[PDB]
Amino acid sequence: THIKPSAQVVWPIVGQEILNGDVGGGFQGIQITSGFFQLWRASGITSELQLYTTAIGGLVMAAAMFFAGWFHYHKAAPKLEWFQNVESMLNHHLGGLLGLGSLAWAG
Amino acid sequence: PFIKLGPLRNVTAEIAGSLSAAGLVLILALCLSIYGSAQFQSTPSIGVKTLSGRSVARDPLFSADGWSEFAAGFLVGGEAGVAWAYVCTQI
Amino acid sequence: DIAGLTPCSESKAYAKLEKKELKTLEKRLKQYEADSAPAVALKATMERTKARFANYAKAGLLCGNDGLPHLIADPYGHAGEVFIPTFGFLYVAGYIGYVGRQYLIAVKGEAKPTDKEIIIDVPLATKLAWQGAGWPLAAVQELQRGTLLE
Amino acid sequence: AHIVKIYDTCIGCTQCVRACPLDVLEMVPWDGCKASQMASAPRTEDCVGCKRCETACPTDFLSVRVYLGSESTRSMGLSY
Amino acid sequence: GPKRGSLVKILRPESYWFNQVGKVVSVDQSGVRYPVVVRFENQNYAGVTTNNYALDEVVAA
Amino acid sequence: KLFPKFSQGLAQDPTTRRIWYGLAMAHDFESHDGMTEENLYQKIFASHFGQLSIIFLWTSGNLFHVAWQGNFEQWVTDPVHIRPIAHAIWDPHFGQPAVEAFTRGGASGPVNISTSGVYQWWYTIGMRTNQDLYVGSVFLALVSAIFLFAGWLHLQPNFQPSLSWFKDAESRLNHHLSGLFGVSSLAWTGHLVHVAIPESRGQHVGWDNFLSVLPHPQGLTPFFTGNWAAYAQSPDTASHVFGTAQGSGQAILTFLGGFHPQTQSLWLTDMAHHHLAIAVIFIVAGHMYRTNFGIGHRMQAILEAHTPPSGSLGAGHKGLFDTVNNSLHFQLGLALASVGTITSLVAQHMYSLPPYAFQAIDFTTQAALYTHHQYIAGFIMCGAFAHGAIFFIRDYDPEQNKGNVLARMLDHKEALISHLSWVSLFLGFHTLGLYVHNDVMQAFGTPEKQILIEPVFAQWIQAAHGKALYGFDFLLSSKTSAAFANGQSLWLPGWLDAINNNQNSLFLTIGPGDFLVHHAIALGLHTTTLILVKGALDARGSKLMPDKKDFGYSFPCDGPGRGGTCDISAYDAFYLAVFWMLNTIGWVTFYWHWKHLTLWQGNVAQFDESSTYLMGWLRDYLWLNSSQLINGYNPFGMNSLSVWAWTFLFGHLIYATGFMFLISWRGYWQELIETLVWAHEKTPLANLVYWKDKPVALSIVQARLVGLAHFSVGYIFTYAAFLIASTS
Amino acid sequence: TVPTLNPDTPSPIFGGSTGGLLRKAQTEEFYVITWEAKKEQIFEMPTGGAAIMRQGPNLLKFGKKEQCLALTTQLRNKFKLTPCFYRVFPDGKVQYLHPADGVYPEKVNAGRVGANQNMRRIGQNVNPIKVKFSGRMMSPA
Amino acid sequence: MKDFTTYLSTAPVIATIWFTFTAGLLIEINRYFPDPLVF
Ligand SMILES: CC1=C(/C=C/C(C)=C/C=C/C(C)=C\C=C\C=C(C)\C=C\C=C(C)\C=C\C2=C(C)CCCC2(C)C)C(C)(C)CCC1
Ligand SMILES: CC1=C(/C=C/C(C)=C\C=C\C(C)=C\C=C\C=C(C)\C=C/C=C(C)/C=C/C2=C(C)CCCC2(C)C)C(C)(C)CCC1
Ligand code: SF4
Ligand code: SF4
Ligand code: SF4
Repeated sequence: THIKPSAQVVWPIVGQEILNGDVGGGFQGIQITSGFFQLWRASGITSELQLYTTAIGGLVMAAAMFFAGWFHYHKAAPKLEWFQNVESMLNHHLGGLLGLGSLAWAG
Repeated sequence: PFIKLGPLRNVTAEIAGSLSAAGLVLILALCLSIYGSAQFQSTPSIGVKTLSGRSVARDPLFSADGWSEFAAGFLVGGEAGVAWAYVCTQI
Repeated sequence: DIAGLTPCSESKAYAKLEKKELKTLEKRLKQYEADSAPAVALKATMERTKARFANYAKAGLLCGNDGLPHLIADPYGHAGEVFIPTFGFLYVAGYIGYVGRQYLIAVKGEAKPTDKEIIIDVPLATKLAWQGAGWPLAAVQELQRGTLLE
Repeated sequence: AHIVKIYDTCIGCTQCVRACPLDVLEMVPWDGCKASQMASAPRTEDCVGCKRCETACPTDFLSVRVYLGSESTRSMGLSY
Repeated sequence: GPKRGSLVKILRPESYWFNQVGKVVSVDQSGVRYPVVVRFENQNYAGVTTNNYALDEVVAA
Repeated sequence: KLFPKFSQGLAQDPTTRRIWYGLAMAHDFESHDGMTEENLYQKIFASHFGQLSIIFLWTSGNLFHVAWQGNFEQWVTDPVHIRPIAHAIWDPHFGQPAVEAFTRGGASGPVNISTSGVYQWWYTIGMRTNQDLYVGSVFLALVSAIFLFAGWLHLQPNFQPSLSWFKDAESRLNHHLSGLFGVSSLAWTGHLVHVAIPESRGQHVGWDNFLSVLPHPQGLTPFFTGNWAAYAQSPDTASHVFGTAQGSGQAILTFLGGFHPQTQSLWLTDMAHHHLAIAVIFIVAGHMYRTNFGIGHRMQAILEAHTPPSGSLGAGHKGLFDTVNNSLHFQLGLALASVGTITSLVAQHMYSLPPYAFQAIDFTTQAALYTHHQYIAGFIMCGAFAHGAIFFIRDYDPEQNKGNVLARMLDHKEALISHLSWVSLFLGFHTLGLYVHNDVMQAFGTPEKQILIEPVFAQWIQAAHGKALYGFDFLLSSKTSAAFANGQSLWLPGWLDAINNNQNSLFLTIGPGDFLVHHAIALGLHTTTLILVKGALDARGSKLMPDKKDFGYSFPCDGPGRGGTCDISAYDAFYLAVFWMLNTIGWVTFYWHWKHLTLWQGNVAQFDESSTYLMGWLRDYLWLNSSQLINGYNPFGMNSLSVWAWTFLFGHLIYATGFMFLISWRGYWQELIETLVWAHEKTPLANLVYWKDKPVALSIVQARLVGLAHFSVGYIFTYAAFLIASTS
Repeated sequence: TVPTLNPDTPSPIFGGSTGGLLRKAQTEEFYVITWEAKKEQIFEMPTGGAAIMRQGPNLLKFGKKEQCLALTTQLRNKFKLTPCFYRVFPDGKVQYLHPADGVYPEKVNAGRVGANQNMRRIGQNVNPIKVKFSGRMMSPA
Repeated sequence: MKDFTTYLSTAPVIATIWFTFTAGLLIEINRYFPDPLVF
């Protein structure tokens, strides 16, 4: 109720220091309006360590996606036939992605 | 229209609405007499035939003596026709 | 003094602009302990902000009825405000410009020059970079010599 | 209608005839140029003035010019 | 006409390369008016690197 | 065969365009069918009369309604605390409380407050009753009818003048300089001496008795004697009350300087001597060109003689006589240039040296006027530069001007254009750079870090003029300067007293906020001149389009080919130039408005401190002084500032339509229409109606004008509503 | 050589579109296109829509000559065919247009003398003071 | 890597490797010499 959500700090140079405003909890900074703090409460996040670990995971996933993109063009590029399997694409996206997604989330 | 929505809707409400309907009549008559003043200089111009395709006589809808009697019809019809929406709703 | 405006070293309003800004930050600093992180920032800013005012009073700028330092732009009380800096620019701008001149001309004679505007010959540019240090001595000599104009 | 003229700098590369959407220009024999041919504008009453002809000309400066003039039903691209 | 590949200034005022330099590709030996075919390094607005000129609209310099 | 009577080409147009162009083509004489130089000049002459008749009728109209509907007589008796009535209003659309609201002054119904300064004008000149206004209204109406008469008069073959007569420039110059300038200012001075001065001294002199009243006790004795000093023997006292006997003197011609202390306007004795003095210079100077007597100068010979040695100016001015005497657009360019300068001249001298009693006490009137003449001056300037290139295209003879100043002008035009570009980019970068710098320092709470340059150069000039604030001690500041000692016993006491009264507008105090804005205005000037000059010089030919002069002054483009050629014509150059006009005089008028608003309000420290950054303009000028304006109505109730706020929004709405016509162009709209014209033709009942004139989209050039027009109107009206509502 | 006769032949298959004829065809000049399509293959309607061509002689009806020369260039480039086309007037007269002299305008055909052909460089035009006091323009000299 | 270095010597890359330099330089100098209106 009595802390303003903040997740950005300015460096002390060139008067920009003033942007670090009175946001609460003994911390000086920019009040965020992205709504992450509430996501985090909804996900059950309790400590920062957890946020760190989630962050490192996202970086690995970024590496994996970049790898994936080089791979599926430079080593193993799928054939026209492939991309045209619309029925299979639709089924897998509906049931795996959305379905198992919200299922495991619900977990 | 000009009875229930007008400025004197909250009161001369139908006397107010009466001759105002008699007006767009007389302006249409200017619009239709002035519409006619420009167009017709020499003879008519319509799709002459019917759906059957035989050369039927051309209509006087489009002519020099045509739109005059329409413009007259729009006046005598309008002015008189206005009076009977306030001989029935008022008188 | 010049245009009747007071010197910042003396003027009241300027010295009351000191007070207001400092006494804005000391109304914040109350809401934190002395050992804390943001207290070291609201002390350091103050120290810097109070140092800043002191360093215009020592510089000796003219402050008006406003309380703000105004500037002098012609002759010698206030040379350093504009008259010195001014040369600073015309140098470094002349530096940049003449390096850029010596690059484009140095490429010009090489079959397709347009490639060197994009895939820039870095080790050409970085040699012209240093050469462009002594540019007014070259710029003058080139105006003399008569290779400067088409 | 619009005015269209061809000047003597024409090479007769024929791009301006081939580009036109309303067939205004044609190629005629001549004695001036390496291609032995020159462009001509005998049908300017059908000219719309869209300036594809100009855009198509390779000569410097262009050897076709379209001067937008008095406008008639055809030149105004009307189908109504 | 000028010798092939010679550096020539244009003197036709309405040209995109006016008072500019070009190289002669081939001067047509016939009754043509603009025989001197010149090619330039830089294009005009109309994406063209080459044009035809008369003998009084060139000067080898 | 149909209207346009004057154009076969347009008359044969099957569409609605015929109409538009017809309206647009109406005043362009040279472009009409079967036109000659004779018809051109003659139509122009008649048209001038026509203009004059509209002007005199308009002026008479004002006087008429002030006399008939105003409170002219209540004003004279109490000028300080009565709001001058322009006109009555009879609006059947008004509601009950609206009629109460607009009943201001001593009016028996709804009325509007004049902000034209015609009251103080009149009043200062001598106008006293409604009767006077009526008689003047009749007179000037008579002059209007006379001018109309005159127009049709020299239309008949007996009274049709010859082209030779029109080309007699020397005679027109002599007559205008001696008669129109000299005699008419002499005669005014006559009016000031015989009517205005006595009226200020409280002796009402009318048609029936002037001849019987002595303006000076020993009148017309000094005049012939050469004892002119007697006319300056006893001026009005420093405690003189305007329009009353109290403190009045007898002098008719003085050099006093400063203001009439209670009214705060120039001394009518000074004005008299001024008009008289100039009158003499004009009268003597108007005998300078040769006509029918043998004595006088040749213009041609003067111009052709002025060619410097070693051809540093080429052939000098050889050939300019002909190219000017032939070219009408040249004359209109010179005329509009000069007229535009003097329009701003008027604006800048009138505010700082107001000439009218109990003006300058009228804030709203002053603001309205000064905005007025600066915008008028702007438009007039763009127009000058618009008949600039019309010359360059249609009129110029390249052979006849060979190697002159004009041809040489064309020669190095890339230098001119590129150096204007430099000068505008410089200002644009640095001024904006120093403002935005100033804002960032303001934002971070460190205004002490601002870059505030003090305007030392203007502060020097003000010092040379005698203001002592800055303490430079130069010329009219320093008591030990010949310049001081010469005129100290002439007018300087009235002058120096006025310059140093800082509650008046005369050479206001200047600080760093003044510094930035003047360089903003300089940006305004140089850039607009860049567009206009570039448009003028490249009207004839460029590298993209060498044959532009074959097309003329307005054309849409030259196609999409070889890159694209939108807004290529000098027309379009002037169009682009109008936007800078608007923006620049927008800046100048703001500058003006605020620096006064803060003076009247009693806190000049508001201006000096917030004008140094642009939020300051946004917050302290725009946001603050619209407070009352936007309140003219709310859900709770209404007040008297209804019309301005209505018109405020009106202007904004006009302003945004303009954007519509400027941004979106033809191809969309025509295809829109294309489907609509099918839609109509297969809609029954409506089928029975068909158009005579085929419906078509407005042209490019049409779109170009119509956008510009909406934009300008919206600009003007919006400001006007703001200016007036805030100042009032 | 002779211009085309103007006979009755059947137009190709089409469900109909709104893009087609209007009042202009009735009281002004509409346009007619003629060609011999070999097989039945589909074409783009220049006034919008899909339409199947028929074998033998096919004629279409348009109200502007662009709608012809958009189609003709679409019939000439794609299918490699060769169409003739001409005007119509509302009293029953015809104006034969294209190809005017059998040969298409791009490749040269004898008996087509040059019109609006200026015989100088454009910069060798006179200045527009030297064409006032007339009804003339800047190029025709 | 003749190819990789030509790319690193492309216009948009040089500009960025140049601007982070002349930006830092100006941020840096504003650190140890804070708040200048002279020199
Ligand atoms: C001192 C001062 C001042 C003043 C100033 C002035 C007054 C100036 C003037 C100036 C001028 C009057 C100038 C002129 C110029 C000219 C010219 C003519 C130029 C040229 C240039 C060039 C040629 C360049 C070149 C180059 C180089 C060198 C390098 C780079 C590149 C380039 C190429 C760009 C003030 C007060 C403000 C401030 C204080 C100080
Ligand atoms: C602006 C104004 C106005 C108007 C004005 C006017 C427009 C006027 C005109 C005019 C006038 C009002 C004039 C008057 C005149 C007078 C005179 C002119 C007289 C004279 C007399 C005498 C007696 C003289 C004689 C003589 C002698 C003795 C000698 C020499 C010769 C002579 C003959 C001169 C008004 C008010 C409305 C409004 C406001 C403002
Ligand atoms: S394009 Fe220019 S060159 Fe090729 S033909 Fe048409 S005119 Fe002759
Ligand atoms: S303008 Fe468009 S239409 Fe008129 S000729 Fe050149 S190309 Fe054919
Ligand atoms: S104006 Fe409209 S049409 Fe003329 S070029 Fe620019 S875009 Fe193409």
